[PDB]
Amino acid sequence: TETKIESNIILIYISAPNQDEATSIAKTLVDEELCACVSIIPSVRSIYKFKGQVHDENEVMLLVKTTSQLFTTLKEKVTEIHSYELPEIIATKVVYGNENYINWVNQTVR
Amino acid sequence: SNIILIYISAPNQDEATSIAKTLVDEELCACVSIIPSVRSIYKFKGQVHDENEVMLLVKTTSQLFTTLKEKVTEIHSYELPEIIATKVVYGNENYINWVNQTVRS
Amino acid sequence: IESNIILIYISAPNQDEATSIAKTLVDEELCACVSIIPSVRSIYKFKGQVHDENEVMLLVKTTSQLFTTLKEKVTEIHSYELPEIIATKVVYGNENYINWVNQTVR
Ligand SMILES: [Cl-]
Ligand SMILES: [Cl-]
Ligand SMILES: [Cl-]
Repeated sequence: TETKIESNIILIYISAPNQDEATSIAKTLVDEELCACVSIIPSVRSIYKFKGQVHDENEVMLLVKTTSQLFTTLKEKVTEIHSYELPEIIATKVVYGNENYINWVNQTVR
Repeated sequence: SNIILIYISAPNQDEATSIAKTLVDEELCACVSIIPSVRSIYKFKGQVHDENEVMLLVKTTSQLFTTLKEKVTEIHSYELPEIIATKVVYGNENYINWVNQTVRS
Repeated sequence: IESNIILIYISAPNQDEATSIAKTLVDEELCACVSIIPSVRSIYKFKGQVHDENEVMLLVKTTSQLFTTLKEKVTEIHSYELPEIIATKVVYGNENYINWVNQTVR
C-alpha cells in the first residue's frame, strides 16, 4: 500500500557544542510542541576554517522531526536560546514516509 | 538520481542489525549505515522522555520505498516505527549505477 | 522558496582518512564545514554474502554549484575505487547561516 497523503514533514539538523546543551534544547522544543521528536547523535567532530586556520572541535548533532509549517517558529526559539552567535539550523524535506507516522507528527505538534 | 536515504530508528543494536541484514539480503537496499548510541527525546502521555535508540541510514531507490516500508513494518518491534526518506538530489554516477544494479526490480 | 545549500554524505573506512578528506575540502574552500560521525557500521552484500564493516561518515555542507568540483576532488583522493558521494537538499535554514555558507566557499 502506497502512502495516499502528501508529506509535510521536515528533518532539521541543528548542531550544539556539547551533550548538555543539545539535550536542553531538544527537551524545550519537544515540551513546547515545536517538534514531535529529536534524535541526538553524540561525539561528532566539526571541521571548519576560521581566520585562515583549519579547526577540529567536538560537537553534538540534533535531528529534529517536525512540519514545514513550524520551521520559522522553531528556528526563532532555537536562535533565542542557543549559546552560539551563529548556530546551524538547516532543514531537509521528507519526501516519503509511512502514513501513520506522518499523521502522528501532525497530531503531536502545535 | 533516483536515490533516497531512509532514516529508521530501532530500540537496540540487536534489532538494528537484524533489520539491516534482512533489507540488504532481500535486496531492498544497497547498503545501510548504523549509527550507535543515539538519544531519542519525545513527549508521551504529557511527560518528556529521553531514551536510547540506534539509527539506520538506508540507501536505496525511490522505487523501492514502499516495498521496504512494508517489510520494516512487518518485522519491527514497534507498533508505529519511523520510516522517513529524503531525496538524493545529486550523486557520483558510478555509485548511482551500483545502487540501481544491486537493488531488486 | 528553497535554498541553494546541500548536505553531502561521504563514507570513509577510518577516522584518519575521514579527517584528511574533511580538512582538504575545508582548506580548499570546496565546503564551509564538515561534521564527522564516528563508529558507524556498514552493512552491504558482496558476491552473495552480507558484510558488516566499520566506517566513518562525513556530512559536508556546501553550495549546489560546488557539487561537481567537490565530487571530482573526493574521487581523486579517496582510497575506495567506488566511494559514496550523495547530496541532499537543504530546503531552508536560518538566513545568517545560509549566507555564511555562501560567503565561505570559494
Ligand atoms: Cl559563535
Ligand atoms: Cl510501540
Ligand atoms: Cl572499492
